[PDB]
Amino acid sequence: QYPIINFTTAGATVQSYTNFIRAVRGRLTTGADVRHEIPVLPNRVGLPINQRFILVELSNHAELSVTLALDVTNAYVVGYRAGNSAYFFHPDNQEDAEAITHLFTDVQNRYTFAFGGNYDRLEQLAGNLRENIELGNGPLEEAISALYYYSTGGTQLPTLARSFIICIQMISEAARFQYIEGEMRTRIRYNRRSAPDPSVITLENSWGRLSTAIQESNQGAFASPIQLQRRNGSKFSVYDVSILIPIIALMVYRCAPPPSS
Repeated sequence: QYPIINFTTAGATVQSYTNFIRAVRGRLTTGADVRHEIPVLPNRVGLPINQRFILVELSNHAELSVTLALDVTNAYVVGYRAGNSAYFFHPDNQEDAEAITHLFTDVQNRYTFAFGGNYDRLEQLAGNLRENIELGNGPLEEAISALYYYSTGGTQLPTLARSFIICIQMISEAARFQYIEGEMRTRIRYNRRSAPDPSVITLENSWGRLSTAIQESNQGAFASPIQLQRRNGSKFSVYDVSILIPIIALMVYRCAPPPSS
């Protein structure tokens, strides 16, 4: 019932990845909510359960498949299915816990991890920060295998955490930020794996704040500037939504849009 988008690392190209991210964005947003040319994800408040999730079915050259479940309100990876087993991150609240009972309902083995799925927690378990975890088609290929073999004992917890970190950035972050999608396209074009630079990391860390600053802005003007980083780690100040239009593709819902004038 929930929409499924397919992607494979097997012979992936810039174009096939671009098609995939475009499809994900299309299933995440309805087109109802666009502010300063930037689409907003659906409001969690009053969102019917039959509209809450999308599924991303990842296949690889190894002929293995996993299905990630993404929450449409924030593009968050809430869990995954591999064959006979499904695994969910520890829910933040009771309504999220109920929500995930609507996912992978025919799976034989349902597990909820005792840990949450935020970067802080995942990096701790991985024993590596995002800045030291390589991204690209190769890492994603390997991540799909690692997720697939977890239930049978083939995948250690740090490798599982690492693999989540890869999937989240190459799917959810790429969906959120055209800039991050661009960085992943480059890695695919040249088949060259590399850890995310500070421009990628700071955008990921700032998604919530950027969403709020845009939505609370006075005609696009931020009350408080937001500091990002360039690829070389130097500071970049954001004062206005205008500079972000080519960078951010989707925002989390943070407030109601003010009336026009």
